[PDB]
Amino acid sequence: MKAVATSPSGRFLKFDIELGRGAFKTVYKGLDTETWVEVAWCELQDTKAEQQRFKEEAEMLKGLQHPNIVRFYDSWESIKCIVLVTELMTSGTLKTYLKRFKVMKPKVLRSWCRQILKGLQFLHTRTPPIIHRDLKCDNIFITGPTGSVKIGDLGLATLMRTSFAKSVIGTPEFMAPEMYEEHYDESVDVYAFGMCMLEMATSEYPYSECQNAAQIYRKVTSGIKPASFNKVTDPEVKEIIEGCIRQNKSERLSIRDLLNHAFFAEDTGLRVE
Ligand SMILES: Nc1ncnc2c1ncn2[C@@H]1O[C@H](COP(=O)(O)OP(=O)(O)NP(=O)(O)O)[C@@H](O)[C@H]1O
Ligand SMILES: [Mg+2]
Ligand SMILES: [Mg+2]
Repeated sequence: MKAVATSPSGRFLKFDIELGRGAFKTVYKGLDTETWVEVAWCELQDTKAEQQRFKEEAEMLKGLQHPNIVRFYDSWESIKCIVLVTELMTSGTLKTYLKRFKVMKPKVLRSWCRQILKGLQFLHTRTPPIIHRDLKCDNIFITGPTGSVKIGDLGLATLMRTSFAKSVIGTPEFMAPEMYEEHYDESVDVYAFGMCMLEMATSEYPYSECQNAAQIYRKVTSGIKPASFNKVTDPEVKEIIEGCIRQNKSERLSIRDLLNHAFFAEDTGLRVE
């Protein structure tokens, strides 16, 4: 198996083995010549100010270390495309887990949600803060051993140097209504986490009844909840989801409110008043 590309630092190789393909990202099999452990050689679809901004953001993502965040090895612009090297995750995501077991056990849902919340609190407390802008169950990877989860797919993330981000990107099912207004903050990762928790409690894509991305845009910007919202059996999970997907960003719960919620700590014994 001869390698077909090499990272600029000379550390990572690319193999012509496609593992997955999405709307803008193709996952190849890569190798870390320092350790000979395989990595993920991901290739994404690509002014000078944005190019210089890109070099600084990659250097900060390159320095992140947190047990609930996939390691960001390197990234650069190639020849028309953006290469992104991260950990080759091989235990499946929370989407493949939901697509397999259909029902997620309540204790499993809370344990993984708390780790996701700790992963989001890490990005939001960086200097400058980092918005994921693409949180969903397929960007949350199960890690061995002990089955801890890490947030990955930082290809759409931004460092918050100003007060607000503007670019309208992400996955429509998980995008906050103010994202289409080109003026939003880190509250969109809470909104997407509300849809992640909705996906884990219903085991389907939110707004699956919509025909395309425009219908999702029309419903969300009108303050209409997805049809799977009223299918949530656990009232505690339903109220938390409602507290995250609120149409007004200023009314939504915060990460600290979620991390301190009495729901994510009920696995200490019986449910008592
Ligand atoms: N780091 C990774 N390690 C292993 N498999 C991965 C990794 N990242 C993505 N994949 C797989 O590759 C598939 C395609 O990647 P994906 O991230 O869906 O592309 P994308 O749609 O362009 N970006 P996204 O917005 O997250 O869907 C996913 O469904 C995963 O199964
Ligand atoms: Mg995808
Ligand atoms: Mg992904």
